[PDB]
Amino acid sequence: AGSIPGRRS
Amino acid sequence: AGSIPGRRS
Amino acid sequence: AMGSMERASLIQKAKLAEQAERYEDMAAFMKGAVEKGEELSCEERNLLSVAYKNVVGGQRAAWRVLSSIEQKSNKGPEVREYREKVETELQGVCDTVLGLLDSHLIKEAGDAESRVFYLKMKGDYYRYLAEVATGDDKKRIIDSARSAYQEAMDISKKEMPPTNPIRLGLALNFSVFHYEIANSPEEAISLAKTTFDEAMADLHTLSEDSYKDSTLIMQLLRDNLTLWT
Amino acid sequence: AMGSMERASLIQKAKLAEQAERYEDMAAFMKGAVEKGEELSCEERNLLSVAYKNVVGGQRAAWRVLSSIEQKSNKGPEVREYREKVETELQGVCDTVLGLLDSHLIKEAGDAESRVFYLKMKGDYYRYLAEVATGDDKKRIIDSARSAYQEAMDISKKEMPPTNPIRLGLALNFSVFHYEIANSPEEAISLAKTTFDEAMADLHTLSEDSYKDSTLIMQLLRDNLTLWT
Ligand SMILES: *Cc1ccc(S(=O)(=O)N(C)C2CCOCC2)cc1
Ligand SMILES: *Cc1ccc(S(=O)(=O)N(C)C2CCOCC2)cc1
Ligand SMILES: [Cl-]
Ligand SMILES: [Cl-]
Repeated sequence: AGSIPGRRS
Repeated sequence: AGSIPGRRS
Repeated sequence: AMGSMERASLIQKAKLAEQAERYEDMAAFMKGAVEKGEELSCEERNLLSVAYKNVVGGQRAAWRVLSSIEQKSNKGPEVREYREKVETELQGVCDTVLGLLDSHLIKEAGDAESRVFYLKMKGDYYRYLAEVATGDDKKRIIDSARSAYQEAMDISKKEMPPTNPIRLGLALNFSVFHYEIANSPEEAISLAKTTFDEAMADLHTLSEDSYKDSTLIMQLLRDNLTLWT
Repeated sequence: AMGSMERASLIQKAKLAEQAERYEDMAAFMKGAVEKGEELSCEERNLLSVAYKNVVGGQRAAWRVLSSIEQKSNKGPEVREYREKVETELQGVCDTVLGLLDSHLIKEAGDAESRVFYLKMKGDYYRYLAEVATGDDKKRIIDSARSAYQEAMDISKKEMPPTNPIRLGLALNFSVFHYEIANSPEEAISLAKTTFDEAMADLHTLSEDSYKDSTLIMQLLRDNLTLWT
């Protein structure tokens, strides 16, 4: 189950 | 030009 | 530690730190920028969130490796000792972020976009605490994550279109909370399905660039639903 | 900082830190193990080298990103300030490793395998200092790398077969020194070609596992020669 990557932006 | 990776072992 | 650096310089260095993949630095620069006391713009909020997600993402990945070795072990005290050290460092980063939100990002956030953003962050960082919690306060940690996500959800449904990327990412992460932390897979599936369907029905209103932004996160909802059903 | 931890526990935690991809921790555990004062085994030497190569490898990658932005810039002082901060941290890690070799890994290393290993490390860490050096001591830094690699080379040719992986990796890295630091591309090409050919002629002596070990590094020599010719 994946959450928002949110590791670039 | 690449040196010994040497990042695992 | 960053009190003698200009706010604008801290922001600039955070962007450079991202380019250099120096996420610990990036987080320290953005902590410094928050402690200047001004509200953050949309871009600055994203820099703060990216910095800490990367830092805590590495700690979580390491904790899961060590927890797995330790479960197969129970050798010596070393695997548990090292897992504990990593856990305490992860807890410290989550406490730092929660502290920034509490002092005083949330209380000053009056627009729906900023308030939803920070409450989603609060739910996420209590969720990371819950992943490693065992003892007297674990139920309370889970409820703290739940409460933050639920307030964000109530604001987002009232104030944002169903395709807004923050609203979509909040629902994605809240559905993960339900599935992975709350032992509520049916609530997780229902939330992801309803979020996906209500966004689909609103895509016609969007420009090409916004369409790309919303459909990216919709696909993450679909990937979860595929795994969970 | 690690003086109260057992040597064996430090070694165990370094291996766990590698599995968890926590290279800063890994380096601190192996520094602690070296400071116990005993010589290191072959495996322990590799753990020390892997830890620091990863740490300094990340710093070098970040320094090159920031140096590139700064060269396109010359905006504000921030890009130079941040490049300098990263540089000082990289220099500090290289000084730490050089200090471990000087106190007292090299002087206690009497077998050819250990002595060559540590002198190659010394050449490598002076080489990383040289990559960022500009001023009064830069020529001296380059000569310090050269001197360390040359002593290692003299021992390796006298005491190790031409297929020994340490001898091969030393020659690879010394050829990179010649090409990238010393402005001697012909010396680099000649060293890589002679090393490759002399290993090829010795492969018949090897077991299947050792054959795989030597041919892996030979292919790195071939990849460089392809780029340089
Ligand atoms: C939780 C969250 C944060 C930020 C966004 S975003 O609008 O900036 N955006 C569309 C994301 C950027 C990173 O990749 C996924 C999308 C959305 C949700
Ligand atoms: C410089 C150096 C260090 C270690 C070796 S090794 O014998 O341990 N070995 C074969 C390497 C391991 C890492 O990948 C490349 C080979 C060789 C050279
Ligand atoms: Cl406000
Ligand atoms: Cl000895």
